[PDB]
Amino acid sequence: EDIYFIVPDYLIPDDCLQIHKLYDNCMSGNFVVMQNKPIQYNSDIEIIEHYTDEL
Amino acid sequence: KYLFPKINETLLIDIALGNRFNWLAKEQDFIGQYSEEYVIMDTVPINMDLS
Repeated sequence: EDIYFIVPDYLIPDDCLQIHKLYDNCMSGNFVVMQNKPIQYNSDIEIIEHYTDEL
Repeated sequence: KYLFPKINETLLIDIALGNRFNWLAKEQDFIGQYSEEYVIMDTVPINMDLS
């Protein structure tokens, strides 16, 4: 469902949402989440601090 | 399980702070330095002393 926080104003679906990943291939109503990185271990704002002092 | 975070929050919360009167804004045109206005005041009808 649309339990999550919604940033647009009136364009909300107000209807059946779903995640379209594994319910089927290509069938369910669309609301797909996109990760930055599939498995997250360390943020790369730390690696950019890691080399920039050495640099 | 390990590793870490990302620097700088940058929250920048700001509020827009509207202006509460601006339907009183008239369109001034910036010529001349002096504006004025007037009425005439009342007067009363008087008696008819024909003498």
